[PDB]
Amino acid sequence: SSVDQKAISTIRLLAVDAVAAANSGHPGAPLGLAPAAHAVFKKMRFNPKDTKWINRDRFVLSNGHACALLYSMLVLYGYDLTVEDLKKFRQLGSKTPGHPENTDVPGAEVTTGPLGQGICNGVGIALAQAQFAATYNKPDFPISDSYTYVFLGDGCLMEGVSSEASSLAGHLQLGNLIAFWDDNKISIDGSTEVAFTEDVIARYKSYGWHIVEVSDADTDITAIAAAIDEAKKVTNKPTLVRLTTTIGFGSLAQGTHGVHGAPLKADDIKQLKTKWGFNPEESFAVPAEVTASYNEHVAENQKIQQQWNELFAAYKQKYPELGAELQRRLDGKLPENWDKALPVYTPADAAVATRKLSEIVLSKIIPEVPEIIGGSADLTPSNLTKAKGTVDFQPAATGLGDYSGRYIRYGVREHAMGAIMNGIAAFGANYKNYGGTFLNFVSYAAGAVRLSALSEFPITWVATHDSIGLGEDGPTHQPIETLAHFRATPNISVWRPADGNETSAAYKSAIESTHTPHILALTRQNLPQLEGSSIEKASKGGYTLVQQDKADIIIVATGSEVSLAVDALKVLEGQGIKAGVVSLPDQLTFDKQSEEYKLSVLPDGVPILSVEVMSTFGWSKYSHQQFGLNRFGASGKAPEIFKLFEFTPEGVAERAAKTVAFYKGKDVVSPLRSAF
Amino acid sequence: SSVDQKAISTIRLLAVDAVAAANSGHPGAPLGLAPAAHAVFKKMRFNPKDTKWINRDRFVLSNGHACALLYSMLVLYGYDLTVEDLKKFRQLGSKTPGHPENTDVPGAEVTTGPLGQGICNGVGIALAQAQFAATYNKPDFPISDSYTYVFLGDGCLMEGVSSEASSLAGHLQLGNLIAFWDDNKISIDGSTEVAFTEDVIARYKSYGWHIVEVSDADTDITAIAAAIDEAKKVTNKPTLVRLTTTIGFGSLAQGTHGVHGAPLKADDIKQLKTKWGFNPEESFAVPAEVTASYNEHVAENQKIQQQWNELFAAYKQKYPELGAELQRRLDGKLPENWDKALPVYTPADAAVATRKLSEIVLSKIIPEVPEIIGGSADLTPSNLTKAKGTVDFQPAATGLGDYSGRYIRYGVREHAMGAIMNGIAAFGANYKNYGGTFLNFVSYAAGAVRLSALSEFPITWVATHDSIGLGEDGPTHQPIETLAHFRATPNISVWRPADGNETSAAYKSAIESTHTPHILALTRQNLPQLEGSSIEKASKGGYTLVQQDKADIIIVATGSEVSLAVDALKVLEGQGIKAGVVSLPDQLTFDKQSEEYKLSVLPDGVPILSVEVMSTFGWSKYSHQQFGLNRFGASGKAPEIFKLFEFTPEGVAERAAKTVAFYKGKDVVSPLRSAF
Ligand SMILES: Cc1ncc(C[n+]2csc(CCOP(=O)(O)OP(=O)(O)O)c2C)c(N)n1
Ligand SMILES: Cc1ncc(C[n+]2csc(CCOP(=O)(O)OP(=O)(O)O)c2C)c(N)n1
Ligand SMILES: [Ca+2]
Ligand SMILES: [Ca+2]
Repeated sequence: SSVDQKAISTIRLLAVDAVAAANSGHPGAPLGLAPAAHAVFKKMRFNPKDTKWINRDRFVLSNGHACALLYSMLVLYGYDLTVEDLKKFRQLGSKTPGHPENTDVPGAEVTTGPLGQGICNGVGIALAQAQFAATYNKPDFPISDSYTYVFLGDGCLMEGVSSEASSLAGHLQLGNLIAFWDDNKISIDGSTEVAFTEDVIARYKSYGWHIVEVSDADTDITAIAAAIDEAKKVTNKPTLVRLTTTIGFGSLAQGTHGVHGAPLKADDIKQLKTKWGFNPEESFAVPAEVTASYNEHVAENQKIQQQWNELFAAYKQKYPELGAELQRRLDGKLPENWDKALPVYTPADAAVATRKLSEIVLSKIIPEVPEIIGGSADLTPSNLTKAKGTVDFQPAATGLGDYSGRYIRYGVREHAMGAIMNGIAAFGANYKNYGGTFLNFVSYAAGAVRLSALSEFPITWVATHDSIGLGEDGPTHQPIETLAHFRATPNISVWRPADGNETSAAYKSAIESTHTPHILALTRQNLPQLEGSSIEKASKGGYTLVQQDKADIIIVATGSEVSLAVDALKVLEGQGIKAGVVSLPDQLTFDKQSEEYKLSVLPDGVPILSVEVMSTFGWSKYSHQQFGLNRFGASGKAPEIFKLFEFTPEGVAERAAKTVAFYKGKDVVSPLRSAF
Repeated sequence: SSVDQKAISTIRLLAVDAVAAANSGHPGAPLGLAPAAHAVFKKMRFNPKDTKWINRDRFVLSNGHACALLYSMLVLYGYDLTVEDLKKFRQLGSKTPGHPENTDVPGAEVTTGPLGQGICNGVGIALAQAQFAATYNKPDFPISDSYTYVFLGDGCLMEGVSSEASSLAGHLQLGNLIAFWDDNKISIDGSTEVAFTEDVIARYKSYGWHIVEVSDADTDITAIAAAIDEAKKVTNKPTLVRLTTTIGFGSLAQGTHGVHGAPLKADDIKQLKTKWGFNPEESFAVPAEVTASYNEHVAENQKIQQQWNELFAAYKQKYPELGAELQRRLDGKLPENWDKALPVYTPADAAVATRKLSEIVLSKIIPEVPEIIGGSADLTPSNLTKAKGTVDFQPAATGLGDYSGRYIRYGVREHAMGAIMNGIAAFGANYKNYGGTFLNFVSYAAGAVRLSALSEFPITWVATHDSIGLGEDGPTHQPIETLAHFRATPNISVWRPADGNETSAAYKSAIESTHTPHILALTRQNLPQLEGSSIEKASKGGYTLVQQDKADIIIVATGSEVSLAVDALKVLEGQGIKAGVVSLPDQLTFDKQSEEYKLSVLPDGVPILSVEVMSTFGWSKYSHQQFGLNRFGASGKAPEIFKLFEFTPEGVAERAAKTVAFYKGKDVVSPLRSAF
């Protein structure tokens, strides 16, 4: 019956009432975690009226099904979310969707719900904060000193992605990361004894985390606050706080799987209210004393931000160049004319693999754009992702790098790399971050990649060894389905550049992006510089490489197959067939061009054949016939594999000639046309 | 200079010479692991002339890049792989591909190369062995008593999938699993100090594994053998053997990342040979004393198998029913007329969600087909994957199940579930095993799913909550790209049944499969029983549901959209448009039908519109126009989401009418036609 106790009851009952109104959602974890949420938010620095303050503490709800809890906190603190929004929990079009979405929910830093992601996002927010602080802080100028608080449950701890990120976070000594495990011994299938009997705490010690255990987290907010204070004293380890809770605390059904994921019974809600001093006839109650208490904390936080703004002004006076850089980044702007650093090629230049062209781009743009950081999942000398002369992001205590470093050694951890990249993007400050692996193993990170798209984060995958062109490693390494998968996902730019100019256009798009993740599919093998390519034309996503006003056929291709199409054009000329060539380095960018531009590239009245050594899925958007690879690859020298599958100038020409013959006497309209 | 030492040198030099001949591949781990490989194979029971002996010990090379080591062992032991095959390492069409493939390589139990998979496959082989032994062994009849030996490296230990499987294997007390960590402190990016500093051994203890450490695994084969003996005494824990090795042992470049993944220099190979007593001018040497020693072990193993065959004959006399069941399973045959247990429905029956129809199928077929086992990734009460009256697969010591159980509690571990299923299939004995999750989270397991397809394993995903039809959980849970991804992968049957009869056909296909993995996309929401459906017709993958000889349009649909198409047909009739309906429950099965059958379903001369509330990718194989969902979903009541996106009878009818109008005056041929 203190104000703190009343606040905790208010949180619990708002969450339960939201689930009740929707007749859908998850009351168990909100009931169990309300004390911890109250305690953590009271320690956090944040401004509900400025969700982007760069020195705010960040909170991540990794157990995203518990979002009625998050929404209740945001409402109580006066974010741009109200009780009326809570009444619309899980209703079409509301600001309170069934799992939190950063695009829709003020105060949701990331999109969670798919288990394991949020803790990894928290690792990335903390990684970014450490890099940012190392870049900008000066004596008497703690520009960045914020913490990252993460709630997670048993499901997050079972998902392998969280193990990857936790191993890495311990290695990186990320002392401003404080995670809280909802140790409630229940998941959907019942007791954790049925599937999850590991010693979690011993595992986290093995990663180099600090541990604090709170044995009565249903009530002991003093101990939760003390655990935070303890964690802040351990500056060289991330901390895991074990919150031993009862799922559904207070419910008649507390401590059971039934309270995880379905609305409580009406009589249960009544007894909750009466036990805690609330009116069982009232829903969505917000006692004004709770509002007052929370408003006091907001007002204090706003005074902290006000002082930070003055610190920043003084920083700009003392450190004019760093201050201007920081201001530009907080405004969301890249350096003026940064793109003049992009390499440009001519057809007289030598053939180069697009992985090597990518290395060259990075080596030119990293010195010009400080907000670029990135790494590789143990493939640095293969993906070619590190610029010479940069230092790795490591704790200085290791001697292996510094937090001011710009290159991240992710280890063999693609999925966590993907989710950490999302967290780096979520930090803000214009970070443009990237992660390298082989294209076929981007698939290990599909859970996170999809969330990059849904969350609208401008992350970049440097995805080398894109096809059978990699050769001898064979079919376990050779993508077939991978581009189709990601192209079929909304809001993913999938660049497959053919040459030096196209590779620079791909990076221009990836770095300028503010709302769209990028995958750059890059070759092991050398490709020629194309006659007709440029950054300008490739920036349109698709363009006419070879214009033929009397074309019998247009060949549309990507990447390594554009040069193949150009060679096929010459074979076809000897057969009396005139071809044009279209290069389609990014289907999403192309799709976003005007209808008239797109029709200038893929006109009516001419058959169009696509060529790409991967799945034919998607290609009918742009072509009448498709020459692709819809079977697994082979282990051998790459030129021999191309010959086996007839991806040769003669093989393409044969299929082009068959396409011309198939449409003889038919009326052909652009693949871009549709009935609706 | 003992025969054992000569054998180890022979293995090392065969592997190095294979890499040298290919001028491609990985010599480092083979050099470091040859002592351990020698020691392990000397302890293993196997018949090179009968790779399918059901009581063999299994070996898995999880660090599949080290396959020159595996191939050398198989050659030396007289599997159907020769020195001439080793000379063709990594060459197109050879039996020695750059990573091991179970379909191509005699003695390769699984396909490895993508890191982390093999250890999880080993967990599944061991899980299957325990279940099999619990089912069949009797006093004096140890029908199954075999071990599972796995080699893995640092990369496997960094991949989250291995953490998932190792947590689960420890929980399951899988004492016949013995894994060996190649602790060589090197990965591609250099020292493990840069990214992988966790206390691996402490982590494995936290999972409940037993540990043996071999501090000089470059030479101490006595200690490696003793570690195996020790592991066999610990019957209630899987064991991790830490093999401290030097990568590239013996090379001038030993202990460096450069020896991981590129051929050795010719002068290095010369000094290796002279140091070990071999002729530096000779490649692919096989000393006859090594062959003799290995042949002695093979002969002993063959006598063990001979005795096992007599044990099996005596078992059939004493336990005639179990013996006949075991024989049938070893012959690869399902029970005669098992499919008479499949439920059959009529259009007079009530509407049912396909997840519930799936539960009903499983409840009928599990009692009839003992080789069906399966589980869920913490979604048992949502996926509806457990048959009432079955017991969980657990060690009896827990009180929670028994190894004779048939239902696996995977926990929140989709990726490991996928790779464990591959291992269960790889065990053999006709296991037909399944794993449940929400369709959108099958994507977490993409690495393993792709390997199910490449490995030709008949595993089944019970993938419920397939679309926006799930409603309130919202876009983080609602598949868009997922079916396109898996349909674009070679050799995946992706069933999306519309009703009770189609769900039974999907299971008939999944259980009869011997070479093709299945994904069953199942609904949360109720669907009507269709007029015109049957197991017989749905077994063709695609069929004419509503035949209209004067059709103006055919609507092709799957799953929940078939009923929508039927309702749209009625709207269209009021607009003067006659439609037919095709149901396409599995595109792969359909594609495999005769050309004439397929054309009877998708004829020339009529526009075809597809309807499926997911990506339109792939659908142009079967339709002229596509009505799909190419954006993320929404959080709300499912009927309201369908209305928002116009997946209504009127919305489908409008697009069908526009399709008819678009093709007025045009000649239309089947989407099945192509130019080549
Ligand atoms: C990757 C992924 N797999 C499966 C699910 C389905 N799901 C949601 S919550 C949940 C389990 C909840 O377990 P826990 O994290 O312990 O939550 P608590 O029940 O204690 O609230 C599951 C399996 C999911 N959301 N994400
Ligand atoms: C999922 C996946 N990601 C990345 C790779 C690329 N790759 C192959 S071997 C290897 C690293 C080798 O490290 P380790 O397992 O320690 O092998 P060792 O160098 O000691 O032989 C990597 C990253 C892969 N094969 N699979
Ligand atoms: Ca829990
Ligand atoms: Ca290693």
